[PDB]
Amino acid sequence: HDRALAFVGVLTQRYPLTQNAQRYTNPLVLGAAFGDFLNARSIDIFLDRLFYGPTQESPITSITKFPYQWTIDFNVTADSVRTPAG
Amino acid sequence: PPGFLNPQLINPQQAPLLRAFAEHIRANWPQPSEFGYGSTLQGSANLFI
Repeated sequence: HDRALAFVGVLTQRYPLTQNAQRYTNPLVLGAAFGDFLNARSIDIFLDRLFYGPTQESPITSITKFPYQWTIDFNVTADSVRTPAG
Repeated sequence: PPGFLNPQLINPQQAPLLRAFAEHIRANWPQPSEFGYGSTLQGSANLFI
């Protein structure tokens, strides 16, 4: 309950709700970002790419726009993403 | 590089400095010009220009 509320505060300090309620979150990015957060690891890199337009691409292809090692546990190539299973 | 050809291919939030640098180059690199010389009373010797 502590971590959940804190994570909400971060998500809302950026992206004010009234301007972003309609946007769709990328489940992959959301899962990775949340997992790092309660692992007491910084998550700033993920917040820039929390959303995606489902009518224009998949949650995968939305990520492959940035083909490089985002972080030590989240590595994405031009065609694929590697991460530990939750 | 295509990104150099079109700086819009570089995400600002992800690579700010590179995007700015490309736009700076594309905006401030000087424009070439031309001017005459010599005398019309003589041959030109120019090939392309």
